[PDB]
Amino acid sequence: IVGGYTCGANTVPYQVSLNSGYHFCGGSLINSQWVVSAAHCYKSGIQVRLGEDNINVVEGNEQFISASKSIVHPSYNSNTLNNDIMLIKLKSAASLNSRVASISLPTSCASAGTQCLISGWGNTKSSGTSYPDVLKCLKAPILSDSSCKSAYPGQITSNMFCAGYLEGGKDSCQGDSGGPVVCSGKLQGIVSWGSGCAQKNKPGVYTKVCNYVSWIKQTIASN
Ligand SMILES: [Ca+2]
Repeated sequence: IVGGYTCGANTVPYQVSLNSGYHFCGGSLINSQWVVSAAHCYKSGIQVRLGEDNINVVEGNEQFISASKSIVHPSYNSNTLNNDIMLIKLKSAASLNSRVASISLPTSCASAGTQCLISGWGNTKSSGTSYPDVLKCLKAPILSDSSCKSAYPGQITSNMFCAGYLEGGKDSCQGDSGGPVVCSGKLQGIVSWGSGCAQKNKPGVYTKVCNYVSWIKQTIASN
């Protein structure tokens, strides 16, 4: 997260860290045994880390649970990043409390102008690299479908929306991938891709979760 703020320990209780020896992606807890992330975060040997603030220090509210199964969306296209979503089932159910909680799935798609909260442990600098150890937050609006398509000609599908600032300065970045975009208490997006970070006229692009509610629900009900 570039140009964000320090969230505060456990103020984003649905945020998860995916770990394969090191943090490599974010995700969101949607019930006691399932995590949603980006399909481009796929790999084998994932451990899901819940209740994290400082990802380098054991602070007392963590739960570490291995993944038992990962399901990449059936139509994921790694070249275009269309359908950039994936579900991960946990080996055992998480213990839900005030600091580890699920986030509701949306019943309707959010409109442009809606203010959202984006969070992650990604790079905080638009040139160079500095990776934070504690969770960073960003308030950003959803941008109009027309300004999004004008920023990225030929690359935006109906499964994507843009959020952020056309002036630049504030954005998600490398290592925020797979993390949540939450608007009015509902999971509306997944950190997917961008052109660099926080560059002028290049806002971040996010997977449009409201398009996938039926697939998520049916997948969970049968796995
Ligand atoms: Ca920790």
